[PDB]
Amino acid sequence: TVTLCSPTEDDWPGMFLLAAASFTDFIGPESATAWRTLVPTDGAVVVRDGAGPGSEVVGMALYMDLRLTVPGEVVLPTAGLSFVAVAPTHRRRGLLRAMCAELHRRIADSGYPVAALHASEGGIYGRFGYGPATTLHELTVDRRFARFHADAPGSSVRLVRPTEHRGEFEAIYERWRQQVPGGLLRPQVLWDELLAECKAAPGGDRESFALLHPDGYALYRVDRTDLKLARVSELRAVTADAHCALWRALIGLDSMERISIITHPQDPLPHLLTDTRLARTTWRQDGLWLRIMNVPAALEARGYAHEVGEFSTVLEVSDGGRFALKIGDGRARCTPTDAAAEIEMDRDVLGSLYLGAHRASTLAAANRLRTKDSQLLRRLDAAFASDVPVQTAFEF
Amino acid sequence: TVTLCSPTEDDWPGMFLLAAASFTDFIGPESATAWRTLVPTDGAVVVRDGAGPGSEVVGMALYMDLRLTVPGEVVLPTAGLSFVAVAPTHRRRGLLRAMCAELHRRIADSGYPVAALHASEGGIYGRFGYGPATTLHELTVDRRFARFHADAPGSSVRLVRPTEHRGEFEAIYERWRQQVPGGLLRPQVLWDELLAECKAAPGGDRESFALLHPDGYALYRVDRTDLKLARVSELRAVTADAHCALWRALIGLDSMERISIITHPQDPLPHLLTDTRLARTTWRQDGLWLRIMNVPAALEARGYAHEVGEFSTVLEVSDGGRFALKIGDGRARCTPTDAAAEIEMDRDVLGSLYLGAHRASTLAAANRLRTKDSQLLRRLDAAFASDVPVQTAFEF
Repeated sequence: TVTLCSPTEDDWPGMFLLAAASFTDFIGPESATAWRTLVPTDGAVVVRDGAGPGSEVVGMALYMDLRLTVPGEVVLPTAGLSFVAVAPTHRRRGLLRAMCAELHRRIADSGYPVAALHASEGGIYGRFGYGPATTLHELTVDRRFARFHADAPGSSVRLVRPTEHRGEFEAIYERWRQQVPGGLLRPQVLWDELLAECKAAPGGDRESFALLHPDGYALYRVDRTDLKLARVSELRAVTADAHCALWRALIGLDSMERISIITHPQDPLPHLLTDTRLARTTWRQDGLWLRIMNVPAALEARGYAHEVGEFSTVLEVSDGGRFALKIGDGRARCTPTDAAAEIEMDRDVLGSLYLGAHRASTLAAANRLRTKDSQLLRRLDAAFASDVPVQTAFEF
Repeated sequence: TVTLCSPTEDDWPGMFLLAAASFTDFIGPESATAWRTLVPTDGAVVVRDGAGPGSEVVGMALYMDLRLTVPGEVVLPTAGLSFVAVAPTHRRRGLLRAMCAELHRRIADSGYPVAALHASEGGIYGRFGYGPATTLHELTVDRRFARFHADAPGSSVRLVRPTEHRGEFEAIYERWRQQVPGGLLRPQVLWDELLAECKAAPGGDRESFALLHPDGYALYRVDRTDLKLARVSELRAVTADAHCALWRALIGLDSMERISIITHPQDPLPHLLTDTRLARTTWRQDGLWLRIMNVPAALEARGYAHEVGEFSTVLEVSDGGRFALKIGDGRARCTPTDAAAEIEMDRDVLGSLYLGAHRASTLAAANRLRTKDSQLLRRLDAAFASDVPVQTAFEF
């Protein structure tokens, strides 16, 4: 019958086929071979139908070696799940469950404190311990009315061809990803992939341009259907000045009516303008999802807010251990215990708290996180918050 | 030419006329006479074109006596601006400016620490010192897919005719408004107006129904265009249990495809469901705007987060005074000083911070508030935050 194992190079065509059929956006077998370099030996699982040769791939899943920045500018080795897929012929046969269990086992044994993914659908991954941990926020600016506020900072920005300033983009992004929770190291192979997208595609996307600043850049292109809409695919700013200067340039695209960007909830853009409504939220969705693999390792690794007095509690993760958790001076100490729990939550809830994108008090109101103490709740809220708001580095 | 003065009863027809022409959703002379009882003697200003009787009103503005809840469950007398209108024939002649100046003078002399409004546009009121202080967040739930999470609490709620349960609605709302920043006291005259809207309007809105719980209620009606959409005009919940029970009932409206509600950003609804995407944000906008009239009175009045250690700074408001600000133990002391400023911001920025809806660090990134100290920023951030997320009580 069905069997779970690590793919051979023989299994690839089957996997590419399943991938082509599962993901519209499938980047070709070629492009899939850049991401492959991020897959460790043993980072992939397939389900074959039958035993023997000529068995076909009906399930696949893999993880990539990533580096995720978490609050306090700490970088965690992170296992990024990707290309997860079950054949349309084998739904509801337990394949996803078996493949995820096997991959989590490998991820845990390998020593990753956290796993992560982007969710094709919202009701799938909670059951596997993943919680949404960043929030994608689309802003659409009607630039026809947009005027900058007297207080806004600001000729330092240049309009450039992306493919001619790779080094400058890499250096800026690299600084960006080390300072911001949600940041991911972007390897050379992914910079190759990204820069190849910049050329105009006949029957596809119009060519991309870049706005470059010593401390930030934006990549944008005119929408293919709506020609009065500019789409900002990526904007990395490491200083507030760079962020403002880049927006002055984008609002300077007089040929356009609207500029849109997928950004984060605390993007200060609306406050740069004299009319904050002009920056409309047109779309909101979960971004990066997190599964805490090792609770103590993860809790001790991140920084915590200093604006909270030292406190101690006992945290129980459903089927993930019980811990004495002490937080003070922006650090956590997290040790085994069997003392009565003061806070309980499923594993996924913890990943949702972990980068500061969700407040413990909000999850508590949903009974997703249970405690006796309201004071304890406010303290967790305050401790887990992030100085630097969490952003999403790139889908994978 | 033009003159600014307090209206007589002679001026009402002119004002009604100007009102009908300025506000589509105008409270007929009938309803306008309910809100009128909330207007204090001398709370109204008109601009007449010409002198002596026989002059038509070309400008009007007024304020109402309101009670606003701010963090720490503190209730402030608040002056609520409304029916502000300039005749389409007299735009750009300085009328709004003159009317706001005169009203602000009256509001200050009368002893209001704060003024508030709902803004018909986003680029008008900042210049007068108002900052957006709450955020309206529309959620549209596709209830065909909505399943409650195993953890969600939950019988208890009843489907009732609104008009037969006024006493119960009043008591619940009254409890609600005293506990939540943004809460407003709703006077009898406004309950009269509200319950009169519940009846089906011929050629207008459909009949309203209510879901009632001991500790919360929801008012909803089928949308008049889209008959698979239920619109929740108001949902007041005092306990998390009530909030979840009401949503189980709403998700129970099987003849509906979608339920929508205007709510706040920290609404825990998305976390009650197994798929959080199902609660889609379909719209976001500034709600209540605040003008701090008296900086020291306002800063000392509200409670601050207990999680921040005591600290002291010097706050300068552009044309609003400089103050030594000391915050500790959830309390602020705020006294005159000429010591060098550590923080500066326009008056409107302070209004946006006041209820916890906007983070100081976000306004600083936009340069709307200047300091030279990042630690000071984190502390302001943490101190001004609210334990109970800020919500919007009713438009006025």
